[PDB]
Amino acid sequence: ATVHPERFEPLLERSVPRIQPGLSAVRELLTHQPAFDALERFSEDLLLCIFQDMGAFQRAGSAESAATLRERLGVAGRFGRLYDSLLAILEGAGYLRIEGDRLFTSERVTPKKHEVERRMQQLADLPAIAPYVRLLWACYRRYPELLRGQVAATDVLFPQGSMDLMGPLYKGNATADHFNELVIKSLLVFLDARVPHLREGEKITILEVGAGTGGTTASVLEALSSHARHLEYFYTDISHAFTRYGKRQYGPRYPFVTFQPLDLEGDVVAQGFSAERFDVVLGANVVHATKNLRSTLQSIKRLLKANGWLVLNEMTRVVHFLTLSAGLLDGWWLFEDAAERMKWSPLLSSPMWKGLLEEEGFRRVAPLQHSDGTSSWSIQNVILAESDGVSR
Repeated sequence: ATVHPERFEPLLERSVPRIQPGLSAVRELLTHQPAFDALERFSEDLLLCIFQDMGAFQRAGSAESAATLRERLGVAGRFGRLYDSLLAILEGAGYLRIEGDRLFTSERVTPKKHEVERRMQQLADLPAIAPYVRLLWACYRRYPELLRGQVAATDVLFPQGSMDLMGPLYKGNATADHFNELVIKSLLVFLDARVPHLREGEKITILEVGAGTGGTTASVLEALSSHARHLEYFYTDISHAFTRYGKRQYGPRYPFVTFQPLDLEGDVVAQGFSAERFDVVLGANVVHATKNLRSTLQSIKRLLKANGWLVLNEMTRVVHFLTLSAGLLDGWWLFEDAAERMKWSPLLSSPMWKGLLEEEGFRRVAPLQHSDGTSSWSIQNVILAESDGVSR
């Protein structure tokens, strides 16, 4: 075990209240819950429609073998577990009764084709959910191909290589922007606390993991750019291509950024990153894409200074929207530690992230609060955690 020296005092406890959104912001986010509830129900209905388009579950009172059907529909081997999850979504919606391998269509099963297309248009008229509706509809149109593995998921989710569908998901809609802003706020609160105590020429070093094509990184770098003189920011991704394209896009305007590949599942020092180099590690919707979460967290602890922060932006409920979309991608199914995750997912709820990060030796672990009486936002959260400086 490696124990880093403590080079500055713990600062997370007194920072959490400066980041925690107030009631008015929380209420404003919660105005979007009826739309996201309707998105969930729509996903159920859309899913029934996808099976019907493939010649399954067209009528109430019919029985199938799950195992036989999978084979008959042509589901790709790498989608076995997605397929089981899709059956349970139908079961939870009241469309299937499931008894072991036996599937029975219920009375709620009717022809969904026309209904779902009308519902799609209605839900597309709600801005907070519109880009999610758009993405599900694009997947819907090609779903039988997707599920049979006859077309790559990235060709549908990134049409003609573009960000036309994914881009609007990650930013420019209310819920994504709320959380994007909470990450930025966290970083600026950190900087405000530390900058005053820096020695001459000393810098604060932030690592972003899984920066991808940098969609959310753009606004981070702009918010940070006034601290440029005491900041180094590492833009990293498993993909060397993605880091190169990020350098092209952002390097000229933000000379404080270093662009370097990083695979946290490998040996971080072998990859050119030293122990206790980083004041902050940021992971925006990517740290869950790993085979072993505990191990990935320990590598983060190796990279972080003692009392350095991990800042996560994570989806914290296995919503049907994600299962249907993100569930088609390898990163969703990479996990080899199912008992640490929510079922049929790589995701953790806020309480699960809190307990796990504590077990791995973070302190002051703070999933931010988004509750107003009996209502609360559980679909997504920003989670802050302070490293104790111990790494296996």
